[PDB]
Amino acid sequence: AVVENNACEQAARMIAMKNATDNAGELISDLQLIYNKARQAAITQEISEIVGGAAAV
Amino acid sequence: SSGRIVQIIGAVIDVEFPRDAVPSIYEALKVQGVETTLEVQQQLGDGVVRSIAMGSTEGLKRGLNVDSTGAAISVPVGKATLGRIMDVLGNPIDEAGPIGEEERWGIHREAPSYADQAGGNELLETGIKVIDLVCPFAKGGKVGLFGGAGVGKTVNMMELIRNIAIEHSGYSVFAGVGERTREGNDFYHEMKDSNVLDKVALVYGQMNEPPGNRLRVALTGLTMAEKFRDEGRDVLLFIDNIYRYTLAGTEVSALLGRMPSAVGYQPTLAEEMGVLQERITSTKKGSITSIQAVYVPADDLTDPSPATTFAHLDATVVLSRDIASLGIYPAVDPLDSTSRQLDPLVIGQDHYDTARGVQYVLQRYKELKDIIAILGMDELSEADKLLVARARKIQRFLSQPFFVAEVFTGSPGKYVSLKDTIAGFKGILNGDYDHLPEQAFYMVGGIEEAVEKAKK
Amino acid sequence: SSGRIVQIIGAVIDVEFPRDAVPSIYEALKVQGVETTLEVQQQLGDGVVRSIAMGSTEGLKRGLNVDSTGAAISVPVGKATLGRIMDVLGNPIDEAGPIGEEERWGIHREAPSYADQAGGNELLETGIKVIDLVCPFAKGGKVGLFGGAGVGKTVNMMELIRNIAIEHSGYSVFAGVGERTREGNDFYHEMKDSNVLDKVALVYGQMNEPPGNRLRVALTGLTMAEKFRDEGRDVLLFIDNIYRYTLAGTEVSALLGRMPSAVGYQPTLAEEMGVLQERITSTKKGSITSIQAVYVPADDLTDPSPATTFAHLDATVVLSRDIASLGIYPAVDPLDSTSRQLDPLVIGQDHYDTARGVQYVLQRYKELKDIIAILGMDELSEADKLLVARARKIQRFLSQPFFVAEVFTGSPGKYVSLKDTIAGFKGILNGDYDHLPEQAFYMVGGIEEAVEKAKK
Amino acid sequence: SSGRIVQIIGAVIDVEFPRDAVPSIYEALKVQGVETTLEVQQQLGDGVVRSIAMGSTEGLKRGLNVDSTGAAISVPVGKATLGRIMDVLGNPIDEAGPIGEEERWGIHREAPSYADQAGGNELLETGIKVIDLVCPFAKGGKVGLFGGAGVGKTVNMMELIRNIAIEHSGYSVFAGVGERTREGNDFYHEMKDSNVLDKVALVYGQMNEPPGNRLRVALTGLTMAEKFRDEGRDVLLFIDNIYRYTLAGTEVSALLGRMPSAVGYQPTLAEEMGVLQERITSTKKGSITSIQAVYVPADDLTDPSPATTFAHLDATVVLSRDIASLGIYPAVDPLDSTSRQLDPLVIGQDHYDTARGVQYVLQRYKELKDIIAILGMDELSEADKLLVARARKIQRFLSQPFFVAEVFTGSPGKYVSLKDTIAGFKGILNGDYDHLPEQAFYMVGGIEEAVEKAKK
Amino acid sequence: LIVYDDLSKQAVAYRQISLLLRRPPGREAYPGDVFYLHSRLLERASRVSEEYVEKFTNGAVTGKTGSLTALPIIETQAGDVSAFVP
Ligand SMILES: Nc1ncnc2c1ncn2[C@@H]1O[C@H](COP(=O)(O)OP(=O)(O)O)[C@@H](O)[C@H]1O
Ligand SMILES: Nc1ncnc2c1ncn2[C@@H]1O[C@H](COP(=O)(O)OP(=O)(O)O)[C@@H](O)[C@H]1O
Ligand SMILES: Nc1ncnc2c1ncn2[C@@H]1O[C@H](COP(=O)(O)OP(=O)(O)O)[C@@H](O)[C@H]1O
Ligand SMILES: [Mg+2]
Ligand SMILES: [Mg+2]
Repeated sequence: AVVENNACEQAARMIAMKNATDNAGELISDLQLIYNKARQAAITQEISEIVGGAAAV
Repeated sequence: SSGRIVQIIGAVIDVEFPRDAVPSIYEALKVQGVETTLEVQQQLGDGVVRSIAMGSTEGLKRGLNVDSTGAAISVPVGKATLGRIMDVLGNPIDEAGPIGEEERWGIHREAPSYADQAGGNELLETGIKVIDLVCPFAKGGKVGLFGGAGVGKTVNMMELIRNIAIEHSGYSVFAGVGERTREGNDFYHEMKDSNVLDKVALVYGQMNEPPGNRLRVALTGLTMAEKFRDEGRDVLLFIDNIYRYTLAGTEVSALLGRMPSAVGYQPTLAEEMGVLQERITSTKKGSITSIQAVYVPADDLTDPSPATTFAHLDATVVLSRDIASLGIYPAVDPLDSTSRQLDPLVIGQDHYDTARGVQYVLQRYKELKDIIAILGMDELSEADKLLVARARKIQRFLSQPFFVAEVFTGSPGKYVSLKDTIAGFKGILNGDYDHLPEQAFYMVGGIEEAVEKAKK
Repeated sequence: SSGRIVQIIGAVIDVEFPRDAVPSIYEALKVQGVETTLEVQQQLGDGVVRSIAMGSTEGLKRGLNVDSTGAAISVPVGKATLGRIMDVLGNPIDEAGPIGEEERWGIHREAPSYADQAGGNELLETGIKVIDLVCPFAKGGKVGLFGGAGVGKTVNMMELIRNIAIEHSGYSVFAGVGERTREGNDFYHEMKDSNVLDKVALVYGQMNEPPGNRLRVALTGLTMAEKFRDEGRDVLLFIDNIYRYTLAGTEVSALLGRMPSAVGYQPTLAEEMGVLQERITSTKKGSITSIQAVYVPADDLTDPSPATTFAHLDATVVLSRDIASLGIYPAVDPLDSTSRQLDPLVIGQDHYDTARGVQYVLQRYKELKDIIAILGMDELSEADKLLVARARKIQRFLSQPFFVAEVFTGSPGKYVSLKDTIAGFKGILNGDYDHLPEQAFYMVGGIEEAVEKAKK
Repeated sequence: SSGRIVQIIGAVIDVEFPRDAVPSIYEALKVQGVETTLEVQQQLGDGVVRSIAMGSTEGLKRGLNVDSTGAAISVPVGKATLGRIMDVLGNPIDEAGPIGEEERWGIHREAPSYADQAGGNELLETGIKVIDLVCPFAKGGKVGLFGGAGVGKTVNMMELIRNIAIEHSGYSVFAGVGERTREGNDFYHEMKDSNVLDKVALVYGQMNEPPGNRLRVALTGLTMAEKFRDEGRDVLLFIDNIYRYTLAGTEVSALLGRMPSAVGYQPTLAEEMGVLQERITSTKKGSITSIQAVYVPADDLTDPSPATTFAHLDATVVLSRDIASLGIYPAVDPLDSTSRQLDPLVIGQDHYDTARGVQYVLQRYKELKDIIAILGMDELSEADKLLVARARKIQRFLSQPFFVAEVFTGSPGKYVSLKDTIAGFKGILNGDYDHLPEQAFYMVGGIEEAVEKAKK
Repeated sequence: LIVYDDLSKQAVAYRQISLLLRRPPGREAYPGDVFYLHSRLLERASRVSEEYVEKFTNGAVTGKTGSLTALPIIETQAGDVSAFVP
């Protein structure tokens, strides 16, 4: 009973680490979309400050 | 004397006058062939003044004659404004005839002095659990409802207009600044059918309007509230959206020749906000309790307009889209929302400790979100598991069906007293309800109804 | 008349003309005594025009005479352009003498009108199994090509160039927008060796040319394709990279001093893309179908360049390094590649069900392969083991020997009709060929050739 | 001859002179009556020069007469400058009377030629464990202490001055550029009380001074060091913040009529830095050993100013806010820090292997830190668990209490030698101290004291 | 009933004209009056009263309400509803 429970434990651990690997992939995908938004906004803001400063000089 | 239009660019118009007859800043002018009103913003030199049109500029041309009126935009004030609808210039827009005004006041004024300020701390019960717990309001104070598009601001305000009018016996002033024309029609007929209209003054300058109207409507409504405060009364001032006053200023700023500041805003952003916000205050003569909705552009609370508004308010209610997505209404965020009245010397130790206890549990639950998302709840300690279970119940008990939200779902509205609010959250924190299911707390008003809902 | 150079600042040149002789926008000007062409961009007033040089400005000086040509940049068109390499101005960059032109057309024109559109969504039969099954191309459509280097991009372009000319009596045009001089020489020899050079016109704008050349090369190649379309033909327009067309527009917009837009792109981004893409359509006379290689900046599909381009594309062909490693060619990914034509209202229920059936088997097989790589082949059910066998046959049947690839495959090339393609995959999905080995479907063409290969 | 002030805007002043008498670029001008000096930055044409004031502009008026001096700002040089405190214009800012000057040099000069460059590699011991291990310095070389706000730049410079300047038998120059006036007072009393002042020339330009002063104080201190170098002497040059020279150029750049570059810096960022940094060098005549503190805006090493500075230095020491936030001092990062002298052919294989060994262990630990925080320590391998323990011990053995930091630490200061440093780190890498607790290596000079701290 | 096929393409067209007229940009480079571009258009879709129709037609149409219903369309990137124009 103890040895068969240990076989069941390794099988349960396989599923848990497979789920953890898949759950981390969804978090990475959402953060990448948020990162691309911040990347585009930083370029737009820098260009707005350079055009604004050169209109004054 | 009179001047001549020399330049027209959108809502902004330049007019030239004789050197001995140049009009003053904020003075009202009228175009001779169309009767369109203009407000002077600045004097450019050589007898030329720059102004903003209080109406449409389509059909205007260079060389038209302009008359100076010798004074600023003046609107009717006093008892004659109650139960009537007016525009930015004080004209009636309800088809009920002329206003029986006794006097008119100019819309531009200085704020009451430092020696005229009032030190009021009297608690105002709203009947809404989350607000009465973590955001207690006070009579004669200022409240701001912060939120992005479609999060609950107009619904959560109309529920406050309905609940505050139960104990208040004085007058109210409503200023519609740059919002939906349909909602102004719905609110007018609702009060007319309910016989509440004879104690409310209504002013409108909605989204359909040109920039000059949206920029000055806030001042027109506040001028009527200041008349009632200065008469020694206790009045309510409601502003449909204070952000639109600032935005109307952004549309016109580049046309006024000003260099832009961060993210395209006018350089005068904080001064334009302070000049209006400081007039909305209670004094030694009378009191103004004010509720203002504050729009949050693209859900960004760090944006210059929302960021500059927080310092002008006594109570800050922050609505969230993440909370509204779970089904919880009102969608208030307990950890971001706060009030000056949340003090042991103002509300007593029992309320203060209950509110602090709720915030501690919700803060600790927010720290575990990433661990719970990857590994699930089963890996947490026996202490964290119990806290997460109570956090989920507290988060659901903060929800409440409103009497203005009945049309959306069908459920009847609930009014919860401060006593019932404190008792429910104190019991959940103590563990008196650890056995009831998590869904029993969702949309139930008082704590006893959660016990009856669990029987199903 | 003639004008004088008044100012030179890099590639931007200002020229002054007599008030009755000012050249039109987009007009081509010639500098006297020097082989330099200027395209007019703007009329500044005072008889002065702002222009961009179509070559190096080194050695030019103020006061040089300039001559108006009366029209936009005009290029040779027709049969004489086949098997030749030309620059943006239509000059023969190959050392093969003058082009035997009979007519010249200006590079700027309006897209075909609302009344000139052809009719129903007719397909273009490429003769390639994977493309005609999973990535159906419409006549007059735009196809985006995605993938890295060394995955068969050039071979796929040469196969399409051969099939449109021999099986449909059409022609091809290749626009090298920002072409690398080394790769431009290699592609010219590969097409000569593959015997496809006499079926295509080559227009190159090399990376070392000024921004104005790289921006106009796409219009020069498109003008040659429009002449072939007007002869009553179906034409293929290949664009080496549509991202470089967008960047050349950003560079020119910055040189002209225009105010930049979001993420630093030109304010005219959507209009510049629309002016090019709206000429590529199916008309009452003939059609132009385009295959465009697409580069995605920072791997961000939401960036303004990819986002503006995806609004015009009708199909997406994705090339996979993994599929090329298995020996399958062409390396199209049947799961990532897509088409707007893959709809039962467009291609009919039989073709749609067959293509969706193939994608369902390949998608489920990708999931089963991960189970085999972790738990082992013995954990799968008997039905899954049968699905793996059908998926391997479908996967190999997507392979095909190309007439331009006989040097690599050592096998004669094949053209497969849409009818033969649907019938072959429908049979493998239904199980009519379950008794054949997986090697019988690899590199055979139609389904009858697999049946004969299995007997050898 | 003389000119007249025509315009004043902040720190920038325009002066008009006769066209036959325009002063040269970088020429010094003096205002009549008022005690202020101007430096010509540009010749604007029509007899007008643009200048930066070397004092406050509050008293200045238009129309004040200004005298051309015929030369650039000239400061006293040689033996008379030792043991004295001076401003940007070379005036004494101590109560010790006039300087005993015999010669004056202009602050603007050409850098030494390519043929004049030195080639020495003589190792310099600092007595600091981390620096002597991964960042070995050399006599006549350039050192940069990179770091944000509050991480130890001044403290590490004070420990380096104590361990090098005092023991040295040549002359020193200390330049306080944009420094706190309190640090300058503490250092002056420290050099005076230590009897070291007779060997040092002190030049101070603190944060309370105008932009023209902070833009030129670095050139004044360097002009004094160049006089000593050109006499054949070995000299020490200390600069508390070279970032403040760049910032003074950013503050004035827009008022000088220059368009801004990336991150709002002056377009001349790389040339203004190169013109200064190329003069700070050792030549065939004599040597300059220099230590500069480099501020990193918002802790971002990719900011244009810090990023342009790395290429000018031989030894780059990087201070980390994440290490300082853990109570570890000196807060130096062994992975980001580096030196041109860390070569087996310059030092030896034993030193190099120890340094690379420490770096290897800390680099591997950086990926495991994030693993342990989500899945726990028990899931790592037997080799990983042991390595993590050594990495945490190495991370603590990098710490050392300095004599100049006793006021912050409470414990006494420790000087450690090169051989002692090498032996201690080899012992932890080989496993000779695996039995000692992690807290025993925190703040303990050499390896012996760690064995003793474990017993307390 | 009125359908606007891409109100997000109208905002891109108005941004181009505003940048070519050198009006200072705001969030995502859109003009300061981009809200008013859409708000002044969509406020026209509405239901009017019998008194409005009777007044507009000078008495010709008596006893009827009039209406304009609108179905504007907005394209989003990667399903992000929190962007400025949406
Ligand atoms: N229970 C609810 N269910 C659905 N929507 C709700 C609910 N409660 C409040 N709302 C939302 O409240 C919003 C009120 O105005 P809001 O959009 O937040 O402010 P604003 O229009 O002024 O920017 C409505 O648009 C409505 O969609
Ligand atoms: N259809 C094919 N059949 C056999 N080999 C192919 C085929 N397509 C590509 N290859 C192989 O891949 C190589 C690179 O393909 P190519 O079209 O030149 O890609 P790219 O242009 O990006 O370099 C070819 O030289 C050939 O060896
Ligand atoms: N080695 C150190 N030991 C103890 N405290 C230190 C050390 N280095 C810096 N500090 C702390 O930081 C401050 C002094 O560091 P300082 O040299 O001024 O930093 P920075 O020059 O980077 O602004 C003091 O508050 C001191 O306690
Ligand atoms: Mg609302
Ligand atoms: Mg410091």
